[PDB]
Amino acid sequence: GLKNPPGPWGWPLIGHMLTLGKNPHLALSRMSQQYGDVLQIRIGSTPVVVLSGLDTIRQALVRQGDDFKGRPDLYTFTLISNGQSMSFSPDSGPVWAARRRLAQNGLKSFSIASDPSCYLEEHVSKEAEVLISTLQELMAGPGHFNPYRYVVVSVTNVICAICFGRRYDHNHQELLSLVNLNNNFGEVVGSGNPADFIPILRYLPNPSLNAFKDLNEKFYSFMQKMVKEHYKTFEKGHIRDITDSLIEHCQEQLSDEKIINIVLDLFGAGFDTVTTAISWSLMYLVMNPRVQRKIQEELDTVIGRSRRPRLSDRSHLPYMEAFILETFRHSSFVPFTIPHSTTRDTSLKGFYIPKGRCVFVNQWQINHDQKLWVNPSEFLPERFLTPDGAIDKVLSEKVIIFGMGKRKCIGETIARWEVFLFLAILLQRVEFSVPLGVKVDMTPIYGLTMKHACCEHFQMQLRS
Ligand code: HEM
Ligand SMILES: Cn1ncc(NC(=O)c2nc(-c3c(F)cccc3F)sc2N)c1N1CC[C@@H](N)[C@H](F)CC1
Repeated sequence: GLKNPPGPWGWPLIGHMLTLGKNPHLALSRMSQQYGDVLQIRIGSTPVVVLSGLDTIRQALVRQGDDFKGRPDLYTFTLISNGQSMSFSPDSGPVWAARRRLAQNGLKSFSIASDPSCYLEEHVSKEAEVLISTLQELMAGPGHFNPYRYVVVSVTNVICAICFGRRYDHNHQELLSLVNLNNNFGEVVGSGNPADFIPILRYLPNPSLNAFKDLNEKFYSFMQKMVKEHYKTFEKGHIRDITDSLIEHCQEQLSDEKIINIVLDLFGAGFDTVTTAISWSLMYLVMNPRVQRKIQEELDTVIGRSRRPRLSDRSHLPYMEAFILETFRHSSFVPFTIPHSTTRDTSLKGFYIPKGRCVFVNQWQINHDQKLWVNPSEFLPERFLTPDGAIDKVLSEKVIIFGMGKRKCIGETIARWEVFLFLAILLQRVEFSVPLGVKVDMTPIYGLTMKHACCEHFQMQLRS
């Protein structure tokens, strides 16, 4: 038959906003244990459908994805990339698909293809060596360092080369104001931002929204700066990065602006996400050092100690694909996808969802469903390993964090390689640790990309 999505009772004026609280991915998980995979809330006057459960989500984003491929018109998204973002604008028709395919292409052309030896491979090692040299310096003087300030540059340098052909040192000024001065949570985009549903909070004293409205103007400046320095030195046959790749196309509807700001779409996604991933990894390595050995033990068995890991080795290091798989899962640092929206009156598991309905996708619920994982709160990479030491290719596919369907991540490949290549080169020549007896807050901080309370105590050691 056909029924309306269930849900709990919400306040008439504000809705369930007082129930979501500060960690919606948790609040909405406990709901899904009561109302299931399809449930309905209201934030202010706007109703929202929260999709949970692995198979329920697969049914909507992939099989019926053409019905769920849209984005709601939220206030915060109008501020990103001049309200014309490929990823966040309400545009989802042909105009958008054209921009995605140009994005996937510019990546495959300056990320995967060979360098006249892989593009991504050459860069990651480039900044990995630098990163190591740079961390040694802090062990010399201060003795202790915060791993984030330096990982973010080293990560940013990579995505920044694939896009603008430039690299910046770890103590630059313009870049730390760009990708690090923010040193905040990233929450005004995290699904459930009250300003998107309570119109008044946009005009009231809101510094988080002022630090955010400003950080975007700064980002959109760095784009124009590079687009011009690239058009000042542009050769119609010699393409040097995704930036050049886009310019070349503006010559061949699609405003010149909706094509160029795409390189910003890759750049803002790149540095933010992969950085967090590597940061969390260090936090785990430092917290549970058995995994620090069992991941080194593999690294000294497959390849040696007089060999820098190449990108061809990710296949034959299963314990590391496990650690990656677990760090993605246990943290689930992308707990919600970017909110979706129904493109037409559709149905899911017997429920009616009308056209235009804001929908949340609770990736955090899948990665911590006790129905699937035995002990979801424990960090145990060993849960992905078959009795013969290999990766269980059906459970690794149940770790959801890049999305599904027509809107999934276009840099999943590049994120998985980059996160494995960065980790390999370090730990082979490095023993991260933290002195016993200090506070390390492993608690996550809600946001689009969840972060952690920065830690200034890490100590890198050179191996035997
Ligand atoms: C661990 C790292 C990463 C994670 C967890 C991640 C996750 C995601 C998620 C959950 C979405 C949206 C899902 C949805 O809309 O339903 C997304 C979209 C996107 N991602 Fe990533 N991503 C990562 C790295 C990257 C990288 C390295 C790039 C590019 C260099 C990238 C580029 C994009 C873009 C352009 C979109 C927009 C999707 C669209 O507009 O259709 N991501 N990513
Ligand atoms: C392409 N692109 N250009 C600009 C962005 N935005 C930011 O980096 C960003 N800064 C944020 C922030 C902050 F730094 C400090 C204080 C408060 C804040 F709110 S919140 C957010 N989203 C993006 N993406 C985001 C990452 C990825 N996961 C997406 F899926 C796709 C693209």
